[PDB]
Amino acid sequence: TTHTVDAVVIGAGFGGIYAVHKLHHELGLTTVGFDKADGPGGTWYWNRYPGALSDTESHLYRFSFDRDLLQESTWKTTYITQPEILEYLEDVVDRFDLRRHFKFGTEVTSALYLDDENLWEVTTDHGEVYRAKYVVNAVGLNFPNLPGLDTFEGETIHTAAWPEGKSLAGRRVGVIGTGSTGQQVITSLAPEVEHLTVFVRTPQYSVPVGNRPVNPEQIAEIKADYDRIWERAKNSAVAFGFEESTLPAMSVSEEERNRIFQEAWDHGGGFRFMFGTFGDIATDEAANEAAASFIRAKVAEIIEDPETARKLMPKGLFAKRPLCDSGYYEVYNRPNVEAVAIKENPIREVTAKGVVTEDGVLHELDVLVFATGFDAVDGNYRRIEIRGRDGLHINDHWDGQPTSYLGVSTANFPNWFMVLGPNGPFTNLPPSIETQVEWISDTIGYAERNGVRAIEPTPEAEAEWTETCTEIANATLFTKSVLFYLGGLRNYRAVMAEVAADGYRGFEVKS
Ligand SMILES: Cc1cc2nc3c(=O)[nH]c(=O)nc-3n(C[C@H](O)[C@H](O)[C@H](O)COP(=O)(O)OP(=O)(O)OC[C@H]3O[C@@H](n4cnc5c(N)ncnc54)[C@H](O)[C@@H]3O)c2cc1C
Ligand SMILES: NC(=O)c1ccc[n+]([C@@H]2O[C@H](COP(=O)([O-])OP(=O)(O)OC[C@H]3O[C@@H](n4cnc5c(N)ncnc54)[C@H](OP(=O)(O)O)[C@@H]3O)[C@@H](O)[C@H]2O)c1
Repeated sequence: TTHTVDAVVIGAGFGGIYAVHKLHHELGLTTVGFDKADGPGGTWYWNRYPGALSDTESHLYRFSFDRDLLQESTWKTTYITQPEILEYLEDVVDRFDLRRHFKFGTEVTSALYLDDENLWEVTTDHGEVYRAKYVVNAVGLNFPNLPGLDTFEGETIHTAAWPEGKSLAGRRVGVIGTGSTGQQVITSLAPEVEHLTVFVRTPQYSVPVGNRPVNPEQIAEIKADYDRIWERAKNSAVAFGFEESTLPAMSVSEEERNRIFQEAWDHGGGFRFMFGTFGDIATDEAANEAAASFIRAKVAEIIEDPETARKLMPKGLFAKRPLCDSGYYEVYNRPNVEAVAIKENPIREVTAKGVVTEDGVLHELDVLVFATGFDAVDGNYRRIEIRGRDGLHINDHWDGQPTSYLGVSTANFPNWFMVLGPNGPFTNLPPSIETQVEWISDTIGYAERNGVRAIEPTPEAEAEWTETCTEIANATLFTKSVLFYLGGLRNYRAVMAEVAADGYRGFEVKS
């Protein structure tokens, strides 16, 4: 059974929800949405592990496009939890009636271009087939081979498939992984579990998030100033709601530096620490080191036991998405929390009763939690039968690193777009999702008005875009993995407006 539509939107997180709203309400296109999830919410649908929390502040982790909605939504704390965000995204879907454009619990399994007809032939896992003029892919994004893993008699849980309402209260838990998800899950588990063992491979740099109850209504004061808030964020590099400093770290005294660091520490927020204090933490070695040493002193001060402190001490460049936490380091002071540094004491095997390390101790567990991420990020592209012009498979097109033109498109796949594809901005992401979806929507409307049959980037333009992302990246310390565009949102937005205004420079446009 075969349906013919104007647009397919794959995914129902922030990106897919807005794409469907744009393509249907603005453009008047027959548009169908899909998601494996049973509901909208995307990453916030799947991720229900304890202590799930935004690193963007509450008032800015949301859409900006609707003024009334912005005046309507509420929240409890300065930062927003998974249940609050998910119910927000459910409210967005209800607000604009997008529910009836979505097929939930429905996986897209093939998207094939039809060269002679100029259409995409897209099929689900219930064998329905959609013939579409445009595809918008807002698809978003790992089990450590551990010997004897399935010998384990307790529960094994990955962070990304946390069984609904499962509590670990009163259990013996092991946590493997100390990324953003690891730290949250660890801070949240420490108070409730009978015992907790963390297996840390790379300890990370992390600052206080400063997640505070919000004042009766000084939600009101932000709501009264929302147009300015969003205009500023749109006109900044990372759109996290503070002035991004230009002040070189090493051009003030030791005591001013410490003072400025301390005030960011106490206010909290990860990007604020990296980009709100000074302007060169990411591009100058001594500045980076200075921010690095500050955090390490914090760690040395907070963790009382010298040996525990040592295992948790972050080292090297403070040059990965700045982490922020709700008392992560302090957790290691509790008598039922234990850290194992697996670089120096590797995991030997898992057995019925728990994890055995190379020192030959059995860490008896009831539950093993993997906060170990997913294998790949481009996997929602690589796992689908996606074929563009001349039957060229996406995996063969991206025979190396995945590429894009402008973060939203790629050679050989006409009328096929990406929300947060490779080589795109690195930012508080909803305002970048909006930028991309707005532009993709503008583009699709343009094609409709102008009897365009196919639009796709040139290999030159795409390759020039990669060179552009690689130049900007090489100026930063984040080099020394995937290539973001690191010019910031303002720059990115100008790049996008310019391309559209200059009549889609870099794109081949068949009519
Ligand atoms: C715990 C956590 C906290 C985060 N907090 C922040 C934050 O504070 N600030 C920030 O800027 N970013 C944050 N992020 C990143 C987050 O990914 C983005 O902010 C944004 O929510 C992603 O939206 P999305 O629409 O691009 O992708 P997603 O939300 O991942 O949605 C993609 C959808 O694609 C679906 N899908 C994939 N393939 C198929 C297919 N073949 N068929 C059907 N459906 C498919 C998936 O099921 C998923 O529902 C966080 C991420 C995590 C994991
Ligand atoms: N969308 C994008 O463009 C983009 C770009 C970059 C990153 N991301 C990531 O998406 C992630 C969400 O997932 P997450 O935080 O749960 O995972 P994560 O950031 O990949 O971190 C996984 C943690 O588990 C550890 N780990 C991984 N494999 C291990 C193993 N085999 N044995 C022991 N430890 C292991 C890692 O340690 P090590 O540090 O030693 O490996 C790390 O501490 C974000 O954290 C974000 O960084 C997205």
